[PDB]
Amino acid sequence: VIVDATNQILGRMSTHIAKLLKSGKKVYVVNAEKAIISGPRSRVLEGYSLLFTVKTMQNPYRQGIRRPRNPINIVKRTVRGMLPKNKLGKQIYRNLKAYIGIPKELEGKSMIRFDDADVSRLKGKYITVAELSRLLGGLK
Amino acid sequence: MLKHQKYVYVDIGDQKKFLKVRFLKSRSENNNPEAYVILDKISIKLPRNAKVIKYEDLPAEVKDKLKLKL
Amino acid sequence: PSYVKFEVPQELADKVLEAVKKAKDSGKIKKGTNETTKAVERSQAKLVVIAEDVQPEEIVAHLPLLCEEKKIPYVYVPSKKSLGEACGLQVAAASVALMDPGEAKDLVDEIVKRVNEIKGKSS
Amino acid sequence: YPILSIPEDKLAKAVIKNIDASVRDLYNVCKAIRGMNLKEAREFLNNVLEEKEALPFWRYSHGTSHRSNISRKWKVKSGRYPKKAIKYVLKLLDNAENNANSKGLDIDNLKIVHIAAHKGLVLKRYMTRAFGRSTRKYKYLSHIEVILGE
Amino acid sequence: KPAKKNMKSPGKAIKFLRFDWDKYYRIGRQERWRKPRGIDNAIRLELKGYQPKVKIGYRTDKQIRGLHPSGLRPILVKSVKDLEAFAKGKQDVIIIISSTIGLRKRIELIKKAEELGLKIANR
RNA sequence: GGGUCUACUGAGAUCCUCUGGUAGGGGGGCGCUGUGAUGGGGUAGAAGGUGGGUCGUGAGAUCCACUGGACCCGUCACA
RNA sequence: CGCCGAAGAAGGGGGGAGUGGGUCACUCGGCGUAAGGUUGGGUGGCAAAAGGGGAACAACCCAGACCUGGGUUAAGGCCCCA
RNA sequence: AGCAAACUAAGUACCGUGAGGGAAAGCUGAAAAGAACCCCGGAAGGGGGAGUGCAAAGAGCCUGAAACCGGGUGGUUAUACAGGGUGUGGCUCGAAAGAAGUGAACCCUUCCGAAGGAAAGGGGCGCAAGCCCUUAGUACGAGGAAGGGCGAUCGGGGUCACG
Repeated sequence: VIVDATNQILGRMSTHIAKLLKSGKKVYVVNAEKAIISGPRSRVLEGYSLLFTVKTMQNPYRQGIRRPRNPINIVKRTVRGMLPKNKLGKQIYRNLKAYIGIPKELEGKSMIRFDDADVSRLKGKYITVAELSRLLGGLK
Repeated sequence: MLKHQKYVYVDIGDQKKFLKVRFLKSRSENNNPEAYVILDKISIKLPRNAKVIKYEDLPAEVKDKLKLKL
Repeated sequence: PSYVKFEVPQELADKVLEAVKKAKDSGKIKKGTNETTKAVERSQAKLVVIAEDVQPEEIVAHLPLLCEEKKIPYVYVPSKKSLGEACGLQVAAASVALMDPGEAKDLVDEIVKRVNEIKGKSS
Repeated sequence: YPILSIPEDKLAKAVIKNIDASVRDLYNVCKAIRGMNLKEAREFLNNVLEEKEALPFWRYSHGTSHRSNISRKWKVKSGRYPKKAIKYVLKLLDNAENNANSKGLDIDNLKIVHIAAHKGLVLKRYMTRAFGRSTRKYKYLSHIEVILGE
Repeated sequence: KPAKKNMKSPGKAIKFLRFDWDKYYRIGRQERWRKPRGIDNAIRLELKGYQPKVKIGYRTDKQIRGLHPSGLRPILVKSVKDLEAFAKGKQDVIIIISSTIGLRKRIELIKKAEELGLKIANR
């Protein structure tokens, strides 16, 4: 089960992920950097910048620690912080994977979109995900 | 209570089930049937201070009423 | 002894039990009247043991005639409790039939023939 | 006298009474050699007698710290030398084979199948702290039983 | 008869142990029930999910109230004489031979029942 | 709770209805130990303990295996 | 008018009590600017009132728990947590 | 507990310069028959083995609970909670004492049916979101009845997973 988030609203796209999570089926996301958040540049950064403690970064993505700044970090906290707090909530969180671009071995499989998350549903003044890490600290 | 040896347990196949009756130290014989009154109490485990008897030890006359329960 | 038709001596009825004991180990035996009766209708039975102490009796009383009409041997046995334990059961069993003696070939047969003379003089 | 599984005529039982050995430290002893053969066990203790290697603790670890003499028994890193304790254990197992020799067995092929650790008997004395007070200075005894067999 | 089990199995009874039996052993071995007469106490306030305070409403049906689990009526015996006063007959009651009667008295005592067709549990 | 039947004094049938809970009042029930009795009974196979079935809303009752090794309950009334 | 009443009864007598530090919400006062302050009138809980919502909650709203089960509903809510 | 006092001495040991205050502590079985004798240690009524005796829980001696600790049985742990009841399970114990072969557990099939309560289709209306009559109090249904087929475990105890 694979979903594309290109030109999708992260908060909106987040939702139907969760029901698929609560379903009990393993999922994936590709090209996640291609989602967007409504809002002008100042706020959307400011509405995220407030959480900073320190700056640096010294591993491959795999940690999942108290402050996200990689492109596929931000998706996780937005999908994690929207999951049951009971024990299965942790366990269901184990079945999710994040990606930038397209993993090679998943190209030849179907993908689906969430129409409710289409950019067209929004007036405008949005920013792509990948743009964030440029300001958020992601060298990528 | 078994230490009085006023009871005797029966060994059948030495498996995980045991049978018990009341023995009579009187009657002075090995072939005496009346010194043995058959009951119906199969027991899971052999009791600690129990006194054990082998099925073949019984007088042949009394094997009849017993082997059926085996 | 309502459904009972002819008397069998103890020295004979008891001799069935060890065969029944020799039946359960390496043969097929049905326990349960609704099962054992079906053996007659399925004609899968060969030997039948009946306890002459049930209460009430009509649950077993109809077997002797229905088994007879298919010409299958059967016998009366003293105690269901004795039979029930002979079925490896902690509780008595009323009706039990023989599906196959297995290793009990040589002793089931003479029991069948040596009970007929009692029934032969019993009409 | 707990396990009665293997036929008795192949078992050796010997017990000891009210001996000064802090059961707090004895706990290692029963888990030390449980199931190991006597031979290597005897010198294993001797090895610890002259500190070739220490002996593991498992939880009563306060006071005793890491050596660099411990990896046989895996996760253990707490080593202390219980000579006053272990001396009895050697002394105890000595009384064992006498029984084994009594009944015609094979000394080398024997098995430590049960070793018993138990509270001993209590002796009552009173210490004397300051300020005209009194406290508790009981001397803790011990009982250790062992079961040997082939 | 078929309406015997159809309330006990669904109406699963509750052990009804003392309030706060779990925490302190000084209650568990007591293994009984008491009415908490407190103020800050919980079950007296009926807070959810706390093995709710006993009340009269959890009775068993009067048609079987206190029936023997086999459906008959449980009445005990202590000696030979009590047997003759068996009520009505063997059809509605079961007997518990004394927990303390001696065997040298039991052997004759037990025989008195089945000859009268009674039902005996502690055989 | 209130409106029909049997019983040397509690037991049944039917109808209506009422249903949170401290201070407090009232109704009824089990247990402990002794006394009188008591169709009565129970005991070298009791008591008790351990664990576990079954009854009872519960209060508790009651039972099975073992351990024990010499005395112990049911009913009524009474203290 | 309406309701309770001889199934379950206006008045009279009698046995036994605890209760005399309340608080808060709303509403109309006084004192004081004020106060989860104090001090009054009326109502309501709570005290001694579980159950659902308000995030958790004595008092805010819904609503008075003989028990089990089924169903429909209230105050509230209906993207996910749920 | 019974007066403090049932015991090898009780107003005794003892605390106090003093008038004074003031303890604790029963049970070997009937008969010591107190384990002769053989091995370890030096010894220990200590070990082991044998023996007495109904029984040795045989000197620390009737019976022998918990708090405790140790060995084992059964589950079970290093991504993670206090606990309990609760649903689903997994694995385990199940001799009797509970059901049960005179039928448990499990499948079907037929029937009755509380309140309550549908949908597709049809037609109409409303921008829409839907409603209106019909399909229909029908299918459905909490509960209860019959039959069949299957054939022996269930109920129950312990732990753990997650809700």
